[PDB]
Amino acid sequence: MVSAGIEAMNVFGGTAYLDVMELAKYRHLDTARFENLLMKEKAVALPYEDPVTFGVNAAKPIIDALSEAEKDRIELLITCSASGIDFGKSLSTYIHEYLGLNRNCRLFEVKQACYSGTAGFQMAVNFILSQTSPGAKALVIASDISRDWSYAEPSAGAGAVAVLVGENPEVFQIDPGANGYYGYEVMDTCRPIPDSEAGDSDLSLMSYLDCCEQTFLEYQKRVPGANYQDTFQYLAYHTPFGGMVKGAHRTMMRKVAKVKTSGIETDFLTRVKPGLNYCQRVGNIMGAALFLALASTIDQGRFDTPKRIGCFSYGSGCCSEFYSGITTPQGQERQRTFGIEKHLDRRYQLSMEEYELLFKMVRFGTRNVKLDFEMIPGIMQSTQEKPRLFLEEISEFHRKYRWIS
Amino acid sequence: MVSAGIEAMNVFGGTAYLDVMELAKYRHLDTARFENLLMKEKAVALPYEDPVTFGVNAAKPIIDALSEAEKDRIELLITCSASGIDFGKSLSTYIHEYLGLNRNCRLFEVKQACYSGTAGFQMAVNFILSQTSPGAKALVIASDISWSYAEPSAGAGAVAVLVGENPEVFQIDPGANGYYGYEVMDTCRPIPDSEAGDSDLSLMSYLDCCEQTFLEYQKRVPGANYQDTFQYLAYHTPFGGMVKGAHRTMMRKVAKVKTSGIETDFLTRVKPGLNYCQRVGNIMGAALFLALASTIDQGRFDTPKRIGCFSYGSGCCSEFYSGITTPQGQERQRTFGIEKHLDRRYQLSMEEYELLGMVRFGTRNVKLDFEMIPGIMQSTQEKPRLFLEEISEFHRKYRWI
Repeated sequence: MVSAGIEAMNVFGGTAYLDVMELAKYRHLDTARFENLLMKEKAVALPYEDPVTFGVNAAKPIIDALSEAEKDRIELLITCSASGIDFGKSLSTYIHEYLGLNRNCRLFEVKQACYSGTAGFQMAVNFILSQTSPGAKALVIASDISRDWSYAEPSAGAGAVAVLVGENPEVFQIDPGANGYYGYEVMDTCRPIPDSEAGDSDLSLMSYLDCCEQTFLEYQKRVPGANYQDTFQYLAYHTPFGGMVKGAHRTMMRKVAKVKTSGIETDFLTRVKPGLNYCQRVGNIMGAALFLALASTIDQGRFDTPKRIGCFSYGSGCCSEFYSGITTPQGQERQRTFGIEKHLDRRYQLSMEEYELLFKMVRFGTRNVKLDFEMIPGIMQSTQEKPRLFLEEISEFHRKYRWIS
Repeated sequence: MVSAGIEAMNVFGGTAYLDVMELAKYRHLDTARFENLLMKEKAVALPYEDPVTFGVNAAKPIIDALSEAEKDRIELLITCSASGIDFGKSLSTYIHEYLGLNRNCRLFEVKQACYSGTAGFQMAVNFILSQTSPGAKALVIASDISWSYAEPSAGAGAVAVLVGENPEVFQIDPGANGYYGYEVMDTCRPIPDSEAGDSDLSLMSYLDCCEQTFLEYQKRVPGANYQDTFQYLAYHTPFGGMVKGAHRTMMRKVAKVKTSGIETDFLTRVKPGLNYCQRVGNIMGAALFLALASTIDQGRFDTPKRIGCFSYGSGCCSEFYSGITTPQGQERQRTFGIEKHLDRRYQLSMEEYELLGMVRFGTRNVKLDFEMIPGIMQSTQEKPRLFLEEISEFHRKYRWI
């Protein structure tokens, strides 16, 4: 009865960020409202980045750490996004090429707003559990770029998280069948126009919270004895902003309760706040948000002994899922190697003049364009860690990328 | 330890169709070039139809035939398309709602050009083989809607596939799977409501894939032989003529044959599966499933037979896989009356067709006119069908008629 889940995972939260407290000042936000979001930085995608670049840059460090043998066992590549490049051609075609994966691989894209990431990972888990290809691995990459409204801008991020799924899952071993999924059609938020978003913030909030409770109810119906306090040493949630998550943890704890106010903040600090650390520095990364909170929990939390982590996923539209897995001290050590924090520390800080120039070329249907890596001369020269991918040009709709450092 | 595959499957090849013999006639085409297409009819999507409507109408006869307890076991809904209506919101949200599925369900959309359908099927199969939800089923719905030699094959359609632990219709050979992909710009949909592509490059990749996928399958299934392991073959069928040429190209490489061997083999193993595609047109992610449906209905299953399936999607990714169909599976398929459904579709005149209408991607407010072609609202089907009545602030609203 084979084990399944995460062998390795890595975050790319942009090559550039904005200080979102400075942004609030510039935009004149109500102090209390802005501070209640609980956000500090957002990644900002540049004209020569796209979801392929963002995805390759997240997965590259995983792939570089693997042997040849291991790399050739990746046989499922799934890109989860709401930032598609084509109605038909998936991001996974380009990601596969520039990662140098084996041609013996299924490649496709999965879509369901912010739930995409989980949909991907669940399907990759069932591939491993199915033993249709003994020894094989899957790579799931959630990659999204952003494109009531005044208060959204400080959380509107860009990011990607790449997750390698396999038969030796030290980072996050799933509890198999321990899943409460739940969905129904609601028009809370959508992307009906290319390069554009729409939605009803009060509705999204209600549906998120309704799904947070139903998903757990469903999990419990499948996992007798499941106790929202006792079973899980940490909790990770889909994090569109920190304040949303703090609100929902409070709601859940009162619903499965007999606790005090101070018991609720206590539980927040122990089990939840570790997961919000990276989320606060990247923004809402949509499909990849829960993965980012999960990575955050694993890097920032305490793993002296194995811990069970409870995960809640939500996407607009809507679908959701609660599931759980165990993280070992060894998995925590492996994640340390990627240096996610260190990477986030090295991004280039935009000024408000730089950022206002972008917040107002590479539109979704672009047929030909050549890009200039000097459109902000600092950035490229600024940081030069390892090779990163950038969009160099589109000709006849074909996108061509290049390695730089 | 558990069996897996198709328990039931159904096709919705449109409300209306165009006789493509007449179109070629009326458009003065070179008749050798047109004829080698091997197309007879195509489905034509009306303005009040979209991929939701196509998907629900494909799936609704399956759901009707299920018991309520069976229906409540559908815990995965995958919609497969390149005709998406939103960058984030899957087609599955709306199809879930109008089929009345249980809310204890995962739902999402999958994309990889004409391979989307196979990708979604294979993930559904792995759901079953994982036994992460013993007794669960999935529903996989491929639904798409589309050098004036392209016009006669530009169809619209959907095929719904119920996947489960009791698969009489198509039981998969577990792990008998040869997948193969790489980046190539053969065809794409880079603008909403548009296709671009390179005809030659597409033909080449499709043939490259047909060869590579089979080799991988044989790597995994020792003793597998293109001629004897498979009693029928189904292929991604944008149009009949390319499947005939593909089949011929493969046998040419791999087959010991006498002079009419390739013809005989085409008539025997491939032609059945072409029957429905020639009446519907290229339906992209659903083409292969339509060729499989056609094979099961039109083929001979007095004993269990193995069907090999070849899937291609531009861009590209591809897979060759196989499974068994039983006599009982054919009978269950026959209860859906697919050919009869195709036979009852509304035939458009040439001028009715010429009204070229459409709801563009990204429409925010529109109200549809069901009287745009009045004959169609006249003319009964056996079942209530789903149509698009209105978009309000991007929210699509549907109606049964």
